[PDB]
Amino acid sequence: AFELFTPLFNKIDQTTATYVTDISSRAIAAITPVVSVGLTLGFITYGWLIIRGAVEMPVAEFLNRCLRIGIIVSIALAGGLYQGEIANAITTVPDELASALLGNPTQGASAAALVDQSAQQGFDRASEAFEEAGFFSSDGLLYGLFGIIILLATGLLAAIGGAFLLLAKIALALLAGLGPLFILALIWQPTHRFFDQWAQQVLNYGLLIVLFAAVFGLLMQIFGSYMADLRFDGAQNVAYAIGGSVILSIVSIVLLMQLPSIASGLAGGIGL
Amino acid sequence: AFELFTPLFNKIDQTTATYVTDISSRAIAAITPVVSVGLTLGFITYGWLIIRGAVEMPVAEFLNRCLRIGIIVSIALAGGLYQGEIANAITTVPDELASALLGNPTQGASAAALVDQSAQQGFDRASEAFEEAGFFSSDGLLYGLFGIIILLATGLLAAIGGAFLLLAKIALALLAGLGPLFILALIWQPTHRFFDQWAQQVLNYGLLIVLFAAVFGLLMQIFGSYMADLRFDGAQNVAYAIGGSVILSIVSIVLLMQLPSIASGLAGGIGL
Amino acid sequence: AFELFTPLFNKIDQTTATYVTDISSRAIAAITPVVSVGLTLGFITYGWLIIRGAVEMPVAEFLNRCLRIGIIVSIALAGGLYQGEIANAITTVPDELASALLGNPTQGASAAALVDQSAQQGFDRASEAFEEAGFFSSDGLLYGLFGIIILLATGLLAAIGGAFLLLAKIALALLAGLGPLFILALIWQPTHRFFDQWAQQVLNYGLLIVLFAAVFGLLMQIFGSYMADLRFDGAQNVAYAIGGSVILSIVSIVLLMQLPSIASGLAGGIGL
Amino acid sequence: NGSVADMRRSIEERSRTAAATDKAVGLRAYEGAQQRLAQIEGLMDEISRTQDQKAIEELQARIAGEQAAIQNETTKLQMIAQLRQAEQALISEQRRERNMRILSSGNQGMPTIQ
Repeated sequence: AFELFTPLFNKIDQTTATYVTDISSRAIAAITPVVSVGLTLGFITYGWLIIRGAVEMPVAEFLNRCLRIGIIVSIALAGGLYQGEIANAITTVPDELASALLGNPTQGASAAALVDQSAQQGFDRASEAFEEAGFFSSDGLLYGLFGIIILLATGLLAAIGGAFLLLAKIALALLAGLGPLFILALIWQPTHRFFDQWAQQVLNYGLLIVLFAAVFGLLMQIFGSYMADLRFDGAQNVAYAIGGSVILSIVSIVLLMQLPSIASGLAGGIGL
Repeated sequence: AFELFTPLFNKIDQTTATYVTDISSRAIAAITPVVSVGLTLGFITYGWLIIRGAVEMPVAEFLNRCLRIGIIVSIALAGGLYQGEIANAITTVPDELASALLGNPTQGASAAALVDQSAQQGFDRASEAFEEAGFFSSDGLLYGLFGIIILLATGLLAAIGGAFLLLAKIALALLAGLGPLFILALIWQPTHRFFDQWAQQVLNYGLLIVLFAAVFGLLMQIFGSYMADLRFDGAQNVAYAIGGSVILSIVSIVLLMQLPSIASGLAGGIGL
Repeated sequence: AFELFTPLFNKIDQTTATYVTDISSRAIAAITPVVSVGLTLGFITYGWLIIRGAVEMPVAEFLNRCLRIGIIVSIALAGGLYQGEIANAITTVPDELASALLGNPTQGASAAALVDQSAQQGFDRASEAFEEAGFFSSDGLLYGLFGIIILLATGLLAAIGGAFLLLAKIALALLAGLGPLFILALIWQPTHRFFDQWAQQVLNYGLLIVLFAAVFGLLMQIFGSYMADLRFDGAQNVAYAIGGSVILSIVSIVLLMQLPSIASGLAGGIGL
Repeated sequence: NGSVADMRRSIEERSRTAAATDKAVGLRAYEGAQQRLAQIEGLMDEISRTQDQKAIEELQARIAGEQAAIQNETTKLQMIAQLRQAEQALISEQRRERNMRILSSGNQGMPTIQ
């Protein structure tokens, strides 16, 4: 069978897990106990000093500032449970692409699975064209050209969609890994803009992944069905079929090319 | 064997060394002694004149301002160590591309080396397709088309990645050469924006080079392995193999296309 | 021999001369005496009127303003030496592209000459491929495809580079021709922005012509040497050679594509 | 053997020479066939003047030998046609050997950037 997007996605996910997620988890685990005890002891020390000589607002400002620092540090250190957030992204892709807009019920699969099935239908039609080219020794390269056009249409569409899915997943993994640093940016007023920008990028790529999951699943399922009904029999016009294939491919490609600008524009439109 | 990126990178490195690094080293070395003595004599003369003339605060103003000028000039003239920085850039590309995200260690390998190996695997598959085309005198140009597709996919992926690596290296070399003129810009307040802009561009192309080396190495290694497994035997479906080749090529290409915008965007996002 | 860029550049140069440069030259020459006498008599008239009746600052303001007007008009009328600047541009291209970065002794050729020689090497390799296609009546169209690939790569690289050189030359000719109108724009404060914009565009296209001359010469010489080594003997891998050709072509095309943005960005970065 | 250009020149020379050889052999053989017809006509001129029985029996056996000779020429022409076909096949084989040598995947060379 045709299995390309499943191994590729698994490889990229393993790479990102080993290099971004695991390192961030290990770094947070290494600092959590020491920082926890140090933060506690520093709070105690500063409390004693402010009640014993330093400038202090005892009950309002000290409690408020301590609570701010504590809550922000608690969220950033809690970002140390990265494995949950990486699995959440890797599962957000298939849940949406599987049945959110397809309508036709799918028992259970992933985004890579459906892209693989539709690409398999297209490549099977191309293979049949190549077989016909083999039958006619001469006067057969026409079928070779038909197979080339089918192969290129299917490959361009699948590659365009899967590559933007990969970009979304990699970016979300990197942002989730770097999360805790920018959660700490909330503590410092000069460094609030860093958190704002990080949140905007997170929203950008989350919208990105939602839009591609949904629309790409729908379009690739339509293309897969159309190619699965294609036949080189005596009853189907070859020109009509190949033209429908190229039209569907190009329509899907240009739509998918408009989606990233929409995602970035929505992220910019939300203030953040 | 296939060696194209190693000779090209060495040629470009020689051109950048002879014409952007050596000329800068020749100019700085020629002016370092004369400018050093002139600055020292100017310090002495100005000190005497201000203590016997125009009002100045010797304890703070003169010593502090002289220290600022001295540190800035020392850094600017320390750019005369251009060879270290050019070799630092030359070492940067391969060290990261070899094992930062690949996970496969080697005794010694450059980025050009890995690109050349993966492209060699792809072009070997194309050559086998051409040989099969030669076997079937007629009814063989289908294999010629297969070889052309394989050749174009491998070539275009490798060319895009390597050309962006070349752009990063050339730009970093030119910026390192022109450095001292821009470190000297810290001396005067109106010309501070020039240093800010130079620093922003340096950050831009450094982020570019890191992103390309890492991601391009990963993608090109994946493509090389896939093509190294490709075989025109009776047990592998030709359509599936060629389609996987084109899908991997195009996915990698568009992923790499997004990266320059990312590098420029992060460089702009950091204030500088 | 292959001579395409030399005749095209000469044609464009004759066209741009005869219209843009010659019209500006004759028009300036026709008005120079009239404007000279008119400005002199107007200076005399206004001097008499201010010293008898009108509001005047006799020695400072009147003399200084007359000097400003005179210097600006003299510079703007120095545009009447148009042929000097047109020759300056048409010689700036070859001098820089010849040996500034190539590092090879130059007999005194031009940019069009070097582009023609390298493209001739590529097209000769394509012609040899076509000859081999002619030898094998059937089972020979593979060599035709090889020749088409070689021809397209060589042609597209040469075309991109030469077309940006042509754009730079035409733009510089138009700007030089319209220069006086924008140098007279320094007389009045509201029209200062016109001179600022004209200067910025002059800087833009000058940087463009410099960058394209240098980089295009280097890249096109490298491509020409590589194609001059190519042979369809039994000792070279056809796949390796064609792949190297396409990789060099695409690498050069994208590097060159980055250059216009760099030139425009530098021109914008300089305040002006 | 030799450079690929020498292979090309040898193959083209073989093709042209083969076509010309076919034509020339056909032409000369046809001249011989016409002379053969003249000889047969002469044998029949002798048949008219035959007198005794022994004479006509010897003439019959002579004409039979003449028929055997024409049979032999027929076999020779068949053999020439087979050789012509074999030569064309061999030229095609040489063409394909040259093609395989140019496009062989065992080649390891490529242009060098310098």
